[PDB]
Amino acid sequence: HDRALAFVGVLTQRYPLTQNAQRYTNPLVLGAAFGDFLNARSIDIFLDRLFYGPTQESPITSITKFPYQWTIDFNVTADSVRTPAG
Amino acid sequence: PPGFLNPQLINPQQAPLLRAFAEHIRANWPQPSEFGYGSTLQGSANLFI
Repeated sequence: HDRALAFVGVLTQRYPLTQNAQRYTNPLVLGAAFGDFLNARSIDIFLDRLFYGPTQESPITSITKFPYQWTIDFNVTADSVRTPAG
Repeated sequence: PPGFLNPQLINPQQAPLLRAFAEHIRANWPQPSEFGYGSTLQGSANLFI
């Protein structure tokens, strides 16, 4: 309950709700970002790419726009993403 | 590089400095010009220009 509320505060300090309620979150990015957060690891890199337009691409292809090692546990190539299973 | 050809291919939030640098180059690199010389009373010797 502590971590959940804190994570909400971060998500809302950026992206004010009234301007972003309609946007769709990328489940992959959301899962990775949340997992790092309660692992007491910084998550700033993920917040820039929390959303995606489902009518224009998949949650995968939305990520492959940035083909490089985002972080030590989240590595994405031009065609694929590697991460530990939750 | 295509990104150099079109700086819009570089995400600002992800690579700010590179995007700015490309736009700076594309905006401030000087424009070439031309001017005459010599005398019309003589041959030109120019090939392309």
